[PDB]
Amino acid sequence: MEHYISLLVKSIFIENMALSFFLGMCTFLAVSKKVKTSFGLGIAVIVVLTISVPVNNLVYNLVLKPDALVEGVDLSFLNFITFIGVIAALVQILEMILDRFFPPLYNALGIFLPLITVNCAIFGGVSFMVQRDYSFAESVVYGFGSGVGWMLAIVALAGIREKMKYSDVPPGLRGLGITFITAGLMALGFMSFSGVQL
Amino acid sequence: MSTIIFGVVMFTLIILALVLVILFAKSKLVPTGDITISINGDPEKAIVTQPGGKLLTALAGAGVFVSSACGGGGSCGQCRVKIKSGGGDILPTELDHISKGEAREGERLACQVAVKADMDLELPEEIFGVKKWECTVISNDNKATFIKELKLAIPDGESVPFRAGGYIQIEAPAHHVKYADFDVPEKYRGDWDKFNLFRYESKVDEPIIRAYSMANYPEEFGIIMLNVRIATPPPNNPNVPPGQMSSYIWSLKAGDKCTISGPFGEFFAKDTDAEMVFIGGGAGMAPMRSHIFDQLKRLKSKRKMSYWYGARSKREMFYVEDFDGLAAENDNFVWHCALSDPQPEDNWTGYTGFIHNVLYENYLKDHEAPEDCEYYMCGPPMMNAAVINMLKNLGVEEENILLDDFGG
Amino acid sequence: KELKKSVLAPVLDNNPIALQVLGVCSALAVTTKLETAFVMTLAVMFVTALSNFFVSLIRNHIPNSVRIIVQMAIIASLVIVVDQILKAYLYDISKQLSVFVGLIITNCIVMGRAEAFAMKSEPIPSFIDGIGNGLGYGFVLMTVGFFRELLGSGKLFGLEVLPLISNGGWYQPNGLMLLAPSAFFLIGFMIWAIRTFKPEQVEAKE
Amino acid sequence: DSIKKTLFVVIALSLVCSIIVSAAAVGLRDKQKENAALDKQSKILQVAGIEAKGSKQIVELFNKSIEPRLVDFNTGDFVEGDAANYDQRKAAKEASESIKLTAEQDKAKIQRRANVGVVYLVKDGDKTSKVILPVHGNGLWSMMYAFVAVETDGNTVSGLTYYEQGETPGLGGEVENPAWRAQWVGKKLFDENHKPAIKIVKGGAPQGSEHGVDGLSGATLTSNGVQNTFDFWLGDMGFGPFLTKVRDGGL
Amino acid sequence: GLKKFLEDIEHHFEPGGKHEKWFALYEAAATLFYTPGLVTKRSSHVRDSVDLKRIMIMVWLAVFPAMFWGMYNAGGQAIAALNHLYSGDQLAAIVAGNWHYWLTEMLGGTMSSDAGWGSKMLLGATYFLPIYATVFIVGGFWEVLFCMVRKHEVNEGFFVTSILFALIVPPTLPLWQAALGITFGVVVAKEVFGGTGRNFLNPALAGRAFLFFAYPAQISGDLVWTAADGYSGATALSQWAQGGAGALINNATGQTITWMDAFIGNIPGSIGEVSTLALMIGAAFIVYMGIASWRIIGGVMIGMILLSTLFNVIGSDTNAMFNMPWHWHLVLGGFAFGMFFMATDPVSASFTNSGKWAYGILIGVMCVLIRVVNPAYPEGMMLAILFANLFAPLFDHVVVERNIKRRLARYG
Amino acid sequence: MITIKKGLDLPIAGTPSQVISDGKAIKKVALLGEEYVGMRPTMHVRVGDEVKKAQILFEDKKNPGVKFTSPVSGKVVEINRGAKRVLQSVVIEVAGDDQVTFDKFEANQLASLNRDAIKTQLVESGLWTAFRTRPFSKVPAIDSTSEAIFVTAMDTNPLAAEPTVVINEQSEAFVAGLDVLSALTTGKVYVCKKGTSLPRSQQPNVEEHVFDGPHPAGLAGTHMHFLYPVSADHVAWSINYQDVIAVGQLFLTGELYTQRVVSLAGPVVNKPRLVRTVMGASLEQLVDSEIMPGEVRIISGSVLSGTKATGPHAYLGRYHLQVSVLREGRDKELFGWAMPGKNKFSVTRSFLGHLFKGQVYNMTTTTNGSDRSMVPIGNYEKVMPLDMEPTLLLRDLCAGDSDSAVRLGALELDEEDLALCTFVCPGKYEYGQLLRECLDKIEKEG
Ligand SMILES: Cc1cc2nc3c(=O)[nH]c(=O)nc-3n(C[C@H](O)[C@H](O)[C@H](O)COP(=O)(O)OP(=O)(O)OC[C@H]3O[C@@H](n4cnc5c(N)ncnc54)[C@H](O)[C@@H]3O)c2cc1C
Ligand SMILES: CCCCCCCC[C@H]1O[C@H]1C/C=C/C=C\[C@H](O)CC(=O)NC1=C[C@](C)(CC)OC1=O
Ligand SMILES: Cc1cc2nc3c(=O)[nH]c(=O)nc-3n(C[C@H](O)[C@H](O)[C@H](O)COP(=O)(O)O)c2cc1C
Ligand code: FES
Ligand code: FES
Ligand SMILES: [Ca+2]
Repeated sequence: MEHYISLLVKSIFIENMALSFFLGMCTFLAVSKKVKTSFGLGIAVIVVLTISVPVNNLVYNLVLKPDALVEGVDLSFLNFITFIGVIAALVQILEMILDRFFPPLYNALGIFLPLITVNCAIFGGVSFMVQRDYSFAESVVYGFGSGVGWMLAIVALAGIREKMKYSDVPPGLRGLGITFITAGLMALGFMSFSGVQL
Repeated sequence: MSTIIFGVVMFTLIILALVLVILFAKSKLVPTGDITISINGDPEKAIVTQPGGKLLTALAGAGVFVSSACGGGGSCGQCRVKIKSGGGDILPTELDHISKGEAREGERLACQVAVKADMDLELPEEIFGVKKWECTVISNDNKATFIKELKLAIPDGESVPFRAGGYIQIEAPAHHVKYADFDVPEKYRGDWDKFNLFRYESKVDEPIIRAYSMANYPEEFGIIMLNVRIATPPPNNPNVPPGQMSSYIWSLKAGDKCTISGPFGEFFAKDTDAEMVFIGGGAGMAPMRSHIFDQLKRLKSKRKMSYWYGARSKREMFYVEDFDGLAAENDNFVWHCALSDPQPEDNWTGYTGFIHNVLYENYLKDHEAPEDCEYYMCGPPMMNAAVINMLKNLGVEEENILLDDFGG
Repeated sequence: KELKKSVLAPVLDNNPIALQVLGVCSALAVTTKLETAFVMTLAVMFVTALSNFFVSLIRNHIPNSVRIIVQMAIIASLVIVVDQILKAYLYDISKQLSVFVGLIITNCIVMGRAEAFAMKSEPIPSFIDGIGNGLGYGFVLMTVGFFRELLGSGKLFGLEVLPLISNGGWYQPNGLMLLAPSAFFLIGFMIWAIRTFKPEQVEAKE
Repeated sequence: DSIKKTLFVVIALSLVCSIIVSAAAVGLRDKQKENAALDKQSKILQVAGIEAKGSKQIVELFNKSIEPRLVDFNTGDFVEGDAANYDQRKAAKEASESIKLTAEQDKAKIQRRANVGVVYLVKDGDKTSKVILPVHGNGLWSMMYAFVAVETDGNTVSGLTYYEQGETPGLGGEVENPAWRAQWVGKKLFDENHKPAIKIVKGGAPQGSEHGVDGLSGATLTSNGVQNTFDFWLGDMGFGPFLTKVRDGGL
Repeated sequence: GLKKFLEDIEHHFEPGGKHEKWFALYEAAATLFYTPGLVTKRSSHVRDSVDLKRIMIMVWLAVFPAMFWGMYNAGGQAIAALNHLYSGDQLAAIVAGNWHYWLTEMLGGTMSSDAGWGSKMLLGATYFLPIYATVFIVGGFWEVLFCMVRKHEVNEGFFVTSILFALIVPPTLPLWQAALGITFGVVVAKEVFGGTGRNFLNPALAGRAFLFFAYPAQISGDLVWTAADGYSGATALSQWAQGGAGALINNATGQTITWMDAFIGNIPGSIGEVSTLALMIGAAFIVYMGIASWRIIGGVMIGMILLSTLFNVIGSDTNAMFNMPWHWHLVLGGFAFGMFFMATDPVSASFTNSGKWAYGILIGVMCVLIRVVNPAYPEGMMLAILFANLFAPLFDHVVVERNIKRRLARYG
Repeated sequence: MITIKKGLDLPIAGTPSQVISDGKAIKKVALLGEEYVGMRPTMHVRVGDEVKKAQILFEDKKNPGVKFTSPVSGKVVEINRGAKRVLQSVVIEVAGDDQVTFDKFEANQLASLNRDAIKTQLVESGLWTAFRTRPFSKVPAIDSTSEAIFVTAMDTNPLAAEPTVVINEQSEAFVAGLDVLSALTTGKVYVCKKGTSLPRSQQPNVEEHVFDGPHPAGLAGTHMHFLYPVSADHVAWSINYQDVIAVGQLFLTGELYTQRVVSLAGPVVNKPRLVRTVMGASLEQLVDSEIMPGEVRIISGSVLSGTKATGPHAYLGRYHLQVSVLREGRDKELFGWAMPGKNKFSVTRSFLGHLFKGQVYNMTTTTNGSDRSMVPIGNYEKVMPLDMEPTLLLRDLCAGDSDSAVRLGALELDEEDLALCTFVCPGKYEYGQLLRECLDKIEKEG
């Protein structure tokens, strides 16, 4: 239990997918207007990551790993296509569930569900799992922790942007520039965990 | 070599398996059924529709005169209906045309409401009463340097159901027309040397649609009369094409085919005792004529009316005979006009400058209670600005100012 | 003739990163060295242009159900070939780029353009649009990389221009220019300048 | 569209893409391997003091002047195997090819040591002039790897090179500074008692000393890492027995 | 007459005047010397006497004992280290080579081992004052530039930012580094957001973080905390992290660092942080006046005590930071300074009474956590405060959502 | 009992002596058009017209059927209009004693009258404007009802009159008005008061609730928050004790009762006391020879929430029961912001004044400082007793985010509820204006 707790804590804080690895920045910057919208997007990302990482682990270990399928034959060059296809299929099925017969929560999220496929955070998490050679349980835990960390970062940014309703940003910086500066400051704050080796 | 074969087969199988999984999941997670679009409606009025797409597409396919104006453009905002069951959630882009006080009653824009499940429609005030007619030109007579009046003949002894100030829709096919085809008299045609409009021509390769207001009044039975302005290129870059259907309508003459549809209007007059003030310029005389004739002759009530008009020069004013006859038999009405640029042949002796300044300085400056009157307005853009500004500086509230612009 | 207009508009008028928010992760990552930034720009130009070309070439027959699957197939194939070529001929830069070569697949510019333009246009126009978007992306990346590399190591393309105190010179490098937070500030100030010279891009006040 | 046409289109596209992808991925494998090997060969040639530039010159001089060998740490004598392709960094983490270190044994904080390691002899005809030892240990931010070239007396250092580190460029990154790496030449690894004697001394070494080298200025959590690296890799768990064998006779 | 002069020169800055573009500075001087003389015009025809000028001058006066003791202690530590290292002609040659030392000697002081508090504080002055002047001038340039270009009223708050930034840096900071740090803190962290009352980060710590991560070699290590040429000595937190309480020794004098020494401030470090007693004396006044948040201070203390006691309980046989008690965490590093003067910035804290407790608890927990389990940095007060600045809005949001649910239940 | 713990009793000088005396003779009265929220007048009189008491003067366009009537018999002399011809005041010159009369009933018949008859009589007499609706503080529509009518029998405003002294003279009228309100309400009538005794109505649905503590313990907003929280679908009506006396007199004698008992007090008033006056009296004539020499400000109402009575507005407000006069603070001090103020008031403890407990201040109209942004020192939480987030709500109002202000609790407030927050603001903001702006938007959009 202690090992998995350490892994989850590391994934959430010491290797924050958004503010330590800087992946997913397009949607992280664009959809940070409202706290609840960011919350829904973060929960969707959590589901996608936690379902994608273990399946990719299984596929890689059973087929793509060198000598896994046939001795002397390695198909490691199919890693990118396999990962992207699995992620796309999972996201398509989840959207088919959401914008349809189970829970009409699709609406508010709108056009970002299709963009969850090209969210660099999920692909980077799968790549990091492949590099680190995790087990299946370690996979599940790492995916869940990475999703939780990304959701936390996005929610914090949304809260800050909601607080900025009182601000007086110059006209040129109003919009994207001030958000970029705010994200940089948030990363500066998150640099407190750099030296920790959990 | 073996690695190549293994990679090919593995690529193919992985992609095929993912595609098969997606298709199988679709068969369960999408209904793939059929639903009926319910209407305020009688039980057979419903429309059968497989789910998918916007709601307005099924109403248009069923031949219903669903509300729409300005050819759509995603900005007209006239595509609103009321839905009682199944309306779903409002799309944020609707808020620019629907207020918070109106959205809570279930009013939705037909463009945005997707037909994804069964719904019930309370179509407003029986839109089914709208019709379209095939029609013949009675006359197309010029009246000003850029204004012409079109007279129209309803078939089978019918008369369009309308109230004063309403408008009808007009459509034109793919057509080519040139300014040399026009039949404008020289008295009006001499002023076109400003841009040498005789050089100009226009053409379109697919049908278009616009709307026009009606210069007649409800008890002017059997005909629809319109006032049309020849849309000319703007002066800053006058090399651009002229008005596509303005030119087409300008070229028609007596006996030619025409079609009309969509009798509509939100410019109806309020039913009160208080005084009425009509103000307009240029081509805006048609709704004013409609309102004044309708009130004087149909309603017959003894209210107080006034009409103010602005124009460029004296050769731009018409309907003087009609307004003078109305005034000669009704003391409740009076008409005044002013000229921005009275020309040497005008021999003008009346008020000059823009009509808002004339109105304020001569009538409203001394008015006992200007906020109690009703102001109907339609005219050039700077009339559209200045009249509203001057009225609002006198304390006149919005609910007493009614504006009918020419579609922005 | 709209060739030049299409190639040049994304540079300033419709920039991939500074108007649309598309292509930001790689901009934050690979812009600590001009060689990596330049190679990344070339790779993105290549991939976007060819993916647009092919997707537009098969736009009429693509099944609607699995269009994203086939589009990802095209892009992933192109990126895999690019990765093989890089590891074969530019091993050093490839070892430096690391995961971000594979992440070209999830670079939002490629799919944004493939969906918005390639599905609706002809092959040659799609190719030209991909070239233009890649040029704008490269403009942003090289502008950031210049400042970051110069002020963080005293170098340009590995060429010493500011002698370092550690090497016996006078310049002391700025350590923050080698960390991710610097890219955010640089991009923000660049957006500020772009919108100062192009006021029509200013966002309306909420 | 029909499911028949959907599957046909997907299958055809998959075949077309996979053909070229697999062909490219299989045609360049040998060149990728060559690049990977030459990167390592260049570093070894550099630490050996042999100038070389270009793939041709590197791959010629490495073959004609260097000779990889396998060494058993527990006994400090040579072992049979394909030394030129041995992957120590992988054999160290595999359960059957390595051991788990104990807390009092793991001075370098590596947590595992491979059963057999690789060393590179430097040749002059058939005479051995130097032996290069790959060592590593944990710094403050990363795991630091290095090559140390030791003469044939088993005591004298001929050069040091840190070829992989992730410390701060200005503080801990000085392990790659040529001025600091030039201090290691001529230093003695062992004292009279044939015990580890390398000392990273804080504040600078007393000039003329045969064991002390200057610590990294403002960087002690990294100098400690270097000290632990050498303390572990000159001990019984490292190249201790092998170096004693070299000293009393070998190569 | 200053009063008549200020009101007979105003026409040069009125619209259409010879100096219409300098009205900001004119009004700043005029309303500094005299009160505006304005009146209420809409409602609440009576107003409280408090204003931002007093709110800021009180905080500026609160750090005066800390400033003076830091000056004295910097001078004393430098003199002790110099006399420990050198002697006689070598010491004379060292003194003649540094302008701090030979200026101290010229102005009447002595650098010998028997120097008094006057010479010690003079030597500390020759270090503190240039940094403060550079910080103030450089930051005020940006403040005035932004406020003039945007046509705002130049306001206070930089008055406190400059001094707090100048008191939290080692006595040996290069002046150009100080200028860069204050530029970053004022511009990037505050002014781009609209100025005073409209940022979300702490402007003082934002610049210090810039220096910390951009030039770590001048704000860390052994060579920066005692302004003695050639002296290299560790400080309390580093010595504890190395060898527990048995490693707390003052090399310059060979004496043991005791809790009483740490509490008074007889230790090296940043200029103004050292004196916990002086910081407590200063903070008591502004907490009594209602300017600082006792809720935030109590939350910080609660978090510190809880986490430090948990570490003491679970223990560790290798990490010596696991046995440092709460009363030792209190007196070392910049914990007291940060808690009293930098964790209480009203604009960067939570705007809810319930959120302030959580904000302080998070700050304390993060400070102790960085100190103990992060090997790279011996202290983490500024990093903890910057980290909690990100999550204060979330605490406010949670409290507000609970309040809104209560409202919908028709009980609020 | 409800005990308010957070608030502020302002220690301004010159408190009235709670004894009623006759005031200066009044020759002019007026109705002020801008003190009625959302009113758009339709004038029924023009200069030179002669009016009877309770005769209509104008109607509200936006509130159909509501009639505003003359407080006295006389002649219209002025109809003042400001920017955009907005009505400022209709001034009547007192002459004669003619009046419009109505029906009268016995004291024991009032509890069982018909609601429609009560509403008809009130609207016709023009006394219907005494009521106000929370939210939006507007006159109720004549076709609407409410389940909670709040009577305010306490007054905690600075220098305010003591309601008990006034009520003791009109016990029968007060009880009759309470009975009429009980008949008029669908639910309950809440009589909010202090701990002392008042005449009691015997009706089962009239309740007495005792509130304790400093200001704002005496505000109808606080009473509504603590007894009947209001929202978009739960509106409550607010009336004060003197208007209840007027209602009782109306339904007992058939005549509009326009007398008042107001508190004339302030630092510059020679003899603070209660004075008998008439509705909408001329303050300039009321304060004649009552003030010390110099430049002063006359306020219709409290110094916390009142209208500067100069020019066309120099008349007593409809909902105001006091007149406050204080000096104009236009002096400049050398380093005044840095002085150890013994004579300076503050909620914070930065000045020496708080050490002198029981001290009384000669406050003026100075703004002690310049305008700044909001630095949340925490002053609002010391003076807002309601269950709200003061800092966040005020920041929402400043930013103009009406949608979130409604959630945070804007609908429950009035301009008078934020007077203390405006008072204790170090940034010198004025929150009543912002609250009215946001409420205007909320009302307009529906
Ligand atoms: C309810 C309603 C009632 C109306 N009633 C009347 C009425 O009674 N009488 C009347 O005359 N109109 C009326 N209109 C206006 C009319 O319906 C159309 O708005 C329009 O005036 C008809 O012109 P068109 O469609 O032929 O030309 P359009 O093609 O619609 O006009 C296009 C214009 O844009 C210009 N243009 C095109 N490209 C450029 C360019 N690059 N740069 C600059 N300029 C350019 C063209 O030269 C031309 O002037 C009414 C509109 C509405 C909505
Ligand atoms: C661009 C034009 C040329 C540049 C200008 C030339 C260089 C400018 C630079 O030397 C600085 C001065 C600027 C300070 C700015 C801001 C300060 O925050 C203002 C300030 O402390 N105000 C006050 C402090 C006290 C005394 C107590 C509260 O009262 C106040 O009002
Ligand atoms: C407000 C404040 C915040 C500080 N924050 C840090 C920090 O985050 N990291 C750090 O290494 N030192 C920080 N310091 C400096 C240390 O407290 C201390 O002065 C320095 O590390 C040398 O003393 P020490 O090593 O014994 O802690 C801070 C100082 C102050 C006054
Ligand atoms: S580039 Fe857009 S999510 Fe990474
Ligand atoms: S097209 Fe008319 S509102 Fe959408
Ligand atoms: Ca090993």
